Amino acid sequence: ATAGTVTVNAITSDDVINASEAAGTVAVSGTATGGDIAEGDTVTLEINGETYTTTVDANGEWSVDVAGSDLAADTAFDAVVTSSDAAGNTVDTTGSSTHTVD
Ligand SMILES: [Ca+2]
Ligand SMILES: [Ca+2]
Ligand SMILES: [Ca+2]
Ligand SMILES: [Ca+2]
Ligand SMILES: [Ca+2]
Ligand SMILES: [Ca+2]
Ligand SMILES: [Ca+2]
Repeated sequence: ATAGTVTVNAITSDDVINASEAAGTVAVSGTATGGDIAEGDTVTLEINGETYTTTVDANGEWSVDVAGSDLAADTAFDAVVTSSDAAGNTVDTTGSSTHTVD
């Protein structure tokens, strides 16, 4: 199974968590394409110790709702996509993210 490419978009529009954003939910999004990445593959983010999970959509994108407070506590994390090939061999693809907190 071949790793693709995973990217994480800016954490909110300016890549900064402010006090309002920390108080609520924030959608963390990104892409997952290439290699053996497919729709339905799991996307795992560990943020401030909490594991957040979604799946890759039909267009190579993903989004997961995260506690803003977790993002205010943890300024760097990976998104890890687990994929399989046609024989069931598995592979993880990792993309990294950083942000700041106001
Ligand atoms: Ca912001
Ligand atoms: Ca944990
Ligand atoms: Ca971290
Ligand atoms: Ca597959
Ligand atoms: Ca960033
Ligand atoms: Ca500040
Ligand atoms: Ca400020």
